[PDB]
Amino acid sequence: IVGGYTCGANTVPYQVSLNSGYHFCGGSLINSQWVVSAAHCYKSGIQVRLGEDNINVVEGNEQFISASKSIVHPSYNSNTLNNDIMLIKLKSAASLNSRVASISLPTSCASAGTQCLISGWGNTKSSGTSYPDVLKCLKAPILSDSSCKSAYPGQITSNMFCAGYLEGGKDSCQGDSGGPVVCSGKLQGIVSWGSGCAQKNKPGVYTKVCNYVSWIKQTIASN
Ligand SMILES: *[O-]C1=C(C2=[C][C]=[C][C]=[C]2)[C]=[C][C]=C1C1=NC2=[C]C(C([N])=[N+])=[C][C]=C2[N]1
Ligand SMILES: [Ca+2]
Repeated sequence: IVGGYTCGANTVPYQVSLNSGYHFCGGSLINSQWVVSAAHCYKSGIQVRLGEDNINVVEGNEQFISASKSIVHPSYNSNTLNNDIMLIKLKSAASLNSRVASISLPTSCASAGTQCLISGWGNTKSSGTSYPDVLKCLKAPILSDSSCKSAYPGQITSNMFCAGYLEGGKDSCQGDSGGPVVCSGKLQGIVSWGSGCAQKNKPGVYTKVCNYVSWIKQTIASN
């Protein structure tokens, strides 16, 4: 997260770190046995780490569970990152409490202007690589569709939205992909891509979760 602040230990209890010897993406807990992340964060050997804050120290509250299966959206396009969503099922269920809780899926899409919280252990520099130890947060709004499309002509589909600041300075960055964008207590986005981090007029693009709720629901119901 570039230009964000330290969330404070376990203040984002639905945030998960996907680990394969190190942290490579974030994700969101939506129920006791399922996480939602981004399709390009797919790999085998994923351990989902819950109740974290410093990802390099065991501080207590952590639950480490292995993924039983990951489901990449079938129409995921790696060249356009259209449909960049993935569901990970956990081997056993997580123990929910005040430090590990899930987040509700939206019933309606959010409107431009809506302010949301984006979190993650990603890079904090736009020009360089500095990965933090504890979780970072950034409050950013959803932009209108015309600004998004005017920033990324020909690269935004209806399953994507831009959120951020056009003046630059604040944005999600690498290490944040897969993580959440929660607005009014509903998961409205997943960190998907961007051009650099915190650059001027190049806001971050997020996968539009309101467009996948029936799919998340039906897939989870059948697996
Ligand atoms: O996410 C990502 C990755 C990556 C590839 C494959 C698996 C896991 C991660 C590699 C490089 C960069 C990124 C990435 N860049 C980026 C930029 C923004 C932004 N500027 N808003 C958000 C999220 C990411 N991820
Ligand atoms: Ca830790």
